[PDB]
Amino acid sequence: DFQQRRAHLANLSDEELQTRFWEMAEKIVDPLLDLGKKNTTPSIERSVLLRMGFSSLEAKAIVDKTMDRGLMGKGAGHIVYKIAKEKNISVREAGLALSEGKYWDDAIQ
Amino acid sequence: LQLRVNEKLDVENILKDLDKYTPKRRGWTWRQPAENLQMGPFIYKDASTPLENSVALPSAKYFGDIDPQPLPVITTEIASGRFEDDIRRMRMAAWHGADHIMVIRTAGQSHYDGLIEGTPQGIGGVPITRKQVRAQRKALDLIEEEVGRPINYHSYVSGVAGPDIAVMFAEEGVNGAHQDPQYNVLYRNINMIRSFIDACESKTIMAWADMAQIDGAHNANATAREAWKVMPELMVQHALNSIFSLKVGMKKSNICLSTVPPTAPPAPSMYLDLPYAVALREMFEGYRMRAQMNTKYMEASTREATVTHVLNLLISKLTRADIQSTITPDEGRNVPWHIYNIEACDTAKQALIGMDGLMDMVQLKREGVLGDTVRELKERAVLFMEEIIEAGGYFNAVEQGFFVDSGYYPERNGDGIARQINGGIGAGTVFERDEDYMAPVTAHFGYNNVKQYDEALVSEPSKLIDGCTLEVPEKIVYIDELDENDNVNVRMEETKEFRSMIKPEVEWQADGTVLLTMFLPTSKRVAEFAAIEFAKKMNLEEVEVINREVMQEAEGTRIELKGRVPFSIDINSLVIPPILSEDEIREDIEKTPLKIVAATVGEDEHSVGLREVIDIKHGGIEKYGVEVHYLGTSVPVEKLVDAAIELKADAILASTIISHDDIHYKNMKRIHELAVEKGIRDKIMIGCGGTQVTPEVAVKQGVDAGFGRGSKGIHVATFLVKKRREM
Ligand code: B12
Ligand SMILES: C[C@H]1O[C@@H](n2cnc3c(N)ncnc32)[C@H](O)[C@H]1O
Ligand SMILES: *Cc1c(COP(=O)(O)O)cnc(C)c1O
Repeated sequence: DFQQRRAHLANLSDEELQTRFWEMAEKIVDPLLDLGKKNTTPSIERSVLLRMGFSSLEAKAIVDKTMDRGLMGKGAGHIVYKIAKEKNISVREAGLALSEGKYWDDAIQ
Repeated sequence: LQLRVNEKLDVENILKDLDKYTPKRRGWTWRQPAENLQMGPFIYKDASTPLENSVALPSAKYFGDIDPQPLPVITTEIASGRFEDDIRRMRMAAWHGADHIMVIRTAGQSHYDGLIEGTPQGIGGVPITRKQVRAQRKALDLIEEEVGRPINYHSYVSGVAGPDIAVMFAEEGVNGAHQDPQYNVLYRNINMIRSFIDACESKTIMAWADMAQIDGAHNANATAREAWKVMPELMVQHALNSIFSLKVGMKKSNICLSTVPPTAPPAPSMYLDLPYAVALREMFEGYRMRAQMNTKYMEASTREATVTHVLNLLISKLTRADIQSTITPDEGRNVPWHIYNIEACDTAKQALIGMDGLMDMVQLKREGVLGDTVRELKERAVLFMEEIIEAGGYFNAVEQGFFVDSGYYPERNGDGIARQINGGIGAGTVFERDEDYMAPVTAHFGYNNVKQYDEALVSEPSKLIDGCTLEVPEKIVYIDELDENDNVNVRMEETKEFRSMIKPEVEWQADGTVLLTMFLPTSKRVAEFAAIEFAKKMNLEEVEVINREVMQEAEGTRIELKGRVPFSIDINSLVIPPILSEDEIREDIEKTPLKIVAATVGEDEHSVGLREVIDIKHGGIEKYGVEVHYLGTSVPVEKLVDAAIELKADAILASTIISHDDIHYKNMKRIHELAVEKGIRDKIMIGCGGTQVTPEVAVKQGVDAGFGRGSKGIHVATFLVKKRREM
């Protein structure tokens, strides 16, 4: 079977074969890079928070409430932040606070 | 601070203050080539800068105790479940030339949906948290300043918590990591969508930290029914991960393929792996190779594993390998013990040094058969690509079971692991980003609207909050412990004691494990159980037979065993008693000449004994330049003493084998008297030997020394240069 499927490559130079290889690669993954550019996940958002200076604990509080609010799309660290500037407090406070129900109504507006 | 090459590693002191700790270095480090290097009496072609402190291979004692270091970075795996005992093993590993510590995670940490805190006891791996990464990354910082050469700390950024660990790794200076979107899908059944979006963020973080990135393709050989057929799948997987990491933003010099020589002997292993290795190197020019040793086709024999690793090591030499991960020769037998980790490191050092300069002498016949198979592999890799594409890209092919298929592609048996694109762990946790989505952090891959706040910050989103934790280590929250039972401090207490009592161990402190090896003249099933009994009667606890080798179905069976020794011992009770090298001996007879008369005396015809400690073959005393006037056998004791003065000799060496009626002790007493009488007893060493001579009994006859069963020139020459000095 393999003897026939290999027919149309038989002519390619060893380096044209190589060229073909890597562009099919790039062609297979770009759609994946795209999914990546325009979506988010729970783990990604935890890591934004971790970066903003929260613990792994606090961070899975914000993110786990942010999903229950359909607010994911805005980014859990964008909530923390606009809630921070709105009631004009610190990032670690607006965040600390969001971990237990505080300021979610305000958020949703 | 500190670390004296003779003071044990202070684990308790290291864990002290894991909150104030920040890493000296960052990112990956290679070995520095030391072109045309002179070590001992030799010139090295493919060597790296030497260590400033180390343990040379045992055979180096004959060479000035030189320890050449190879060019590839050498890797040692290290995890037991307790990262504390594992720090001691790392210091060990370093001195033996390893400069890459890879740390496996407790089974399935990949499924953990978040970091975990503190330092639990883990299961077939170390659990990865911040306390533990700071402890190990802090210890390596001493160990490294000790051996005098940087060491790369390395681990795993996998499963549903990708971006967290990665982030944690960057905060805390981990030097490299495994990361492959597909390990996640194919092997851990994690939703392929969730997963491929995790890896974008992950890799971006890791590019930011200049980290080395190793992929997951080796895991293919693990699942292959017949590894030598999984080659097309391998190149493909390697390629997706390479190209993926490349477009996220990593450097080709920071992207490594994880390649393993497919098969192992009785397989014609070289002849099956060399084309794949060569094709792989062709196709991925400019990328790094991390060569891993085989672990699939591997059994219970440390020897059998060790030999296969040398062949694996050869492939790397005939091709390329920027990293060379070793495998513990005991991997197929049990959890890696301290010693076998050192074995692997010394082996790779030994083999790579051994074949230093090899590619100046040997080349591949890149045409002929080699060059043809190479083509066949490339064409199959390419065909496989197109099959993937002509089914609608990656997500589809996986659903349609193209992966972990047990056939040689094209051939497809229809038994690959097939994943649901809607299924797996964390299915339905992908959320569409919004036009107003935002992240005030560094190293964020996806689409990020910082513009709705300030244009000037698009490229520096972290300015929005005056630095995230990548700029500002002080914003990192350090959780110490969450459990107050399962923790490192609790585990220190369990063995507080041993820190003047002493016992054997293999992995954890004071676990009293020892290896026991025997041979039993009976069948395999029986000798297994026989050896358990022997094992118990030696007071061994928790005995397990960890390897049966048949010699002959009937003649006998070799058996290895581990067992726990249920007791300690004390240093302070030990009865420990406080010699001239072949060269001093030679340098002495060199400057002051030594003339000897030697004879088998009496009516004795047994000549071989004395020829033996005389003849150069078995290190007799001709070897050291002693001048020996052999008189022959049956020489009358008078005739010997006569010759001694005739030839102005310095020593009489008489032999005496027949020992019936104490004739051997008498013949000596008569040599001493013939000597005293003739006024030369004081200026002549009289030495005697024979099967039935007891040194001390002979000294009471009046001869300066006796020699018995199993003496050698070294003893005789030593006695001759020592005794001579006295006078
Ligand atoms: C082969 C042999 C012979 C050969 C020897 C050939 C030859 N050219 O040497 C011949 C010669 C065939 C022989 C003859 C006899 N031997 Co025979 N011989 C043996 C045998 C088997 C060899 C031992 C031997 O060679 N040792 C190997 C050498 C390398 O080891 P070694 O002698 O112990 O020497 C070591 C140490 O002694 C030390 N050493 C020895 N001398 C000196 C000196 C100095 C200065 C130093 C530093 C060290 C040193 O270094 C050596 C180790 O590297 C032994 C049996 C035995 N297993 O011991 C008897 C044996 C010693 N001989 C024995 C007998 C009885 C005889 C005979 C009398 C019997 C007969 N055939 O009629 C005859 C008579 C010999 C005679 N005419 O003097 C008996 C011992 C009798 C006794 N208790 O006194 C033995 C023990 C055999 C036996 N059980 O009956 N036999
Ligand atoms: C069973 C396990 O859960 C973790 N874990 C997570 N949160 C806590 C907590 N608040 N208290 C104790 N352990 C916790 C551990 O560290 C672990 O070993
Ligand atoms: C090593 C060796 C021997 C050893 O035997 P001896 O009888 O003790 O000498 C003999 N012949 C050769 C050629 C050897 O190389």
